Amino acid sequence: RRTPPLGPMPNSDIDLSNLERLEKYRSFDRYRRRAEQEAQAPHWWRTYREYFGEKTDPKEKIDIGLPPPKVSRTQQLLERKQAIQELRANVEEERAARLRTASVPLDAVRAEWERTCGPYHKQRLAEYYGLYRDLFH
Amino acid sequence: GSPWRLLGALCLQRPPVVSKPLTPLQEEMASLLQQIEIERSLYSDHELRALDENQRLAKKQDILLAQDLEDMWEQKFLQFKLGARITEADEKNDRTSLNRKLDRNLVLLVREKFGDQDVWILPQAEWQPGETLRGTAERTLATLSENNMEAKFLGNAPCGHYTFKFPQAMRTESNLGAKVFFFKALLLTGDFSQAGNKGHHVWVTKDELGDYLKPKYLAQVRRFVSDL
Amino acid sequence: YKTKPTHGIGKYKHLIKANLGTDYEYGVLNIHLTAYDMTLAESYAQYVHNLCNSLSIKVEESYAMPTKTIEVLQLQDQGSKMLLDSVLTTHERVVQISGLSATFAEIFLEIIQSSLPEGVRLSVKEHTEEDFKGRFKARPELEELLAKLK
Amino acid sequence: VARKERGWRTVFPSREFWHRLRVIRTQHHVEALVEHQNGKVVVSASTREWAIKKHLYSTRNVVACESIGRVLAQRCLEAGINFMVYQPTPWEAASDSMKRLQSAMTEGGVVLREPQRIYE
Amino acid sequence: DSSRASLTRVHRQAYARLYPVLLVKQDGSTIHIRYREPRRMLAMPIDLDTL
Amino acid sequence: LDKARERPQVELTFEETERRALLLKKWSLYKQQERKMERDTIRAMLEAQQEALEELQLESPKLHAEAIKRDPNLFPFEKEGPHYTPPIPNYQPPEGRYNDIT
RNA sequence: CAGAGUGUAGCUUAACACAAAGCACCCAACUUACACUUAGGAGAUUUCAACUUAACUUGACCGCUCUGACCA
Repeated sequence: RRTPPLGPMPNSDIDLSNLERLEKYRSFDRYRRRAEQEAQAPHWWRTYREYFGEKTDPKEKIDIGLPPPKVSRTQQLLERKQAIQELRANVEEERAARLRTASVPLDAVRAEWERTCGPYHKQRLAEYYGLYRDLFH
Repeated sequence: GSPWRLLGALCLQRPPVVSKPLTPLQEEMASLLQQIEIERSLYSDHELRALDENQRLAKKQDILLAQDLEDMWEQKFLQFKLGARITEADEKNDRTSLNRKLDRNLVLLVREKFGDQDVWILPQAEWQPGETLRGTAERTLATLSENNMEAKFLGNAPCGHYTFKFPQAMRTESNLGAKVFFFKALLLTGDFSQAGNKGHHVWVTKDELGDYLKPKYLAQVRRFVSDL
Repeated sequence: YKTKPTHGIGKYKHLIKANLGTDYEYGVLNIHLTAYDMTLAESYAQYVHNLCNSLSIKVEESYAMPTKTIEVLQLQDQGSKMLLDSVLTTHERVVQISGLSATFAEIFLEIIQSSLPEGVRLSVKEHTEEDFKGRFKARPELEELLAKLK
Repeated sequence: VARKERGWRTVFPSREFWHRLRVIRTQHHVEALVEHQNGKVVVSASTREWAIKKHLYSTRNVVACESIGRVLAQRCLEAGINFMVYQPTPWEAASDSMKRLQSAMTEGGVVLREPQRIYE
Repeated sequence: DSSRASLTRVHRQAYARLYPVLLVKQDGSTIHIRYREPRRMLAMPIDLDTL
Repeated sequence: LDKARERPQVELTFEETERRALLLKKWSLYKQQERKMERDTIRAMLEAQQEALEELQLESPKLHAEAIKRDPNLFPFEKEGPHYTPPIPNYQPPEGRYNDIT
């Protein structure tokens, strides 16, 4: 007795008539990447994340935060690209990079992060610590 | 059968006999490669002989010295004369003789009188039933006037096409237009005779091919002609 | 489990493999490169291999044959005796390919002959009558062949 | 005293940890993540970020890896996490960029060995 | 392009130094090769049998 | 195996190493451009041949079939690399002979 | 020359923004060679404006493909 599958087979899409023509992984890293990308996808069979992964309510996480500020992406990108252009033109920076002895200002990068990407990392860290779950229900 | 006439053409090609002039950056590449060879290689017998002779002379029976042999070989080099890469055909821009532009590939072109106007095109021949396009190409090579050539033929599929229509003069229901198919070949040896040189054929490179070719014909030909 | 709809999800050998010349493509071809400069010969051989990989044409294998040493002997000045002058070594690099289209064969031959360096001689031919296929079989391949035979 | 997800001995990598450090070295960019075993990601340090792009010559070299390691070590020190695990393949472990990242973590004070669970 | 791989080096761990020399064929054409001795110009002789 | 044939190693200067690095990093771009040129020219030739073949198929199925049929004249072919100088039409080298040592 | 169609370096139903991303691709190291790996490099939103984020919505401009015009 055989019962038809409830969903597409994991290797149903790949043809086998020209498997010799099909390019192989030829490396472990590519297979690992494809494997993790596949594992990060939903499946119709029982899986580890079904039993051990946390379950979230289907409704989107409600936001109470300040509305996001607007910014000109084109101007921002132009200034960033000219800054990196001059940075790469600087030969001393290039020589330090090739000698693997260059150093970055930790205080400066942290101060800039606190204005650029700080809020999102802090929100993610608070969510990991579970504050948004206990308080605000 | 069909209102479109069928002609098979041949594109006679001669590759360079000598390597192209080296870019200065490639000369630097060669210099660095030889420098690495010298830095990473072991001592040759010539250098061992030179070192032994120098040490023995410093401390103090070899009649011939390593430096003397090097100088004699240099004298033999200056005595010997090499092939002149620059030729009289290069000096005169002789686009008909084979000894022009040894560094770059050359393509043959012939003159035909169509529509009361000479047009620079490749050799062509009408297609006949029961004979392949390569057979028609061989027949065109034979039809070429006073040429003794041997050409290497690669494959059978066409290398390109060019379609044209009659300028409302000979455009008829039976003969609407025509299409020509191009085939590549490699010239091993051969030459034309001295009877007809200027009015029969020319040999030119890809860069100046457009000077003789029509814009449309050149646009079609450049898809398969190269400059390597 | 066989009864359950997820039967066969664990199968993997159907994704793994368990010569005749067509009338449109050539079965097996061999390109032999002869040179007195082994470095240039091997460099052009590896260039051909890289181009074949880029063009997605199967390469059976790439190897080399033992070098044949041909000495140069010169006649002395004002004499009649033959004396050794220099020694030349002929290195041969062979690349065996399979599955080349006739339409693409002309393109491949043109590009390789246009990229052929100085002092190297190419010879592209069939090399199929001498394919004895007398190779030392590995343990799993020989065991699979024995299982098929028995 | 938290129980670790022991097992998975037939697959790589093992999941017996509380925090894992993952390194993704792409063609143009390099990312480092510190994430929990249940799936949640704690902290990140990616070369796409402008505060390090503006001072980084190239995002795909040993200097980039060193900068990412130092920045992530500082972020983890500020976040309070001190102990993690590192599960590299042998070739990427022998890779020079990753060992300099390990040196950066050590000098920043992050320890890549977790304390053993107290069963009794 | 004939110069695709004409500029290469020796990929060997142990070998003796070579020199840029010219080999002249039967018809006089010269090709650059490397030889143990600093014989810049060398020419192959013609064969007695091929007569 | 003798170490007498070994040579002393001349130390490289900092400017020399910098020049080596810069030349290598521009060689990378130069070879990338050369490979790009080869890729686009072979793609153009392939597309031109495909268009010519499809035009031939439209013109006549029989000529198309006999053109796509393989050729038995090909693949004895041999090609010799170019020389640095053109051959000398007037040249008589002395006599000689060859030997094989295995 | 006219009528329709199209637009991110090669590809992508990549781009919510925090950000122009992933892969292939190019060079050096190992290898006869290939491949893996390590260490390096090149890259893109065609250009102008619209209350403004706007590669993303609308125009003009620009660049390509298809069909008619021209046609040895």
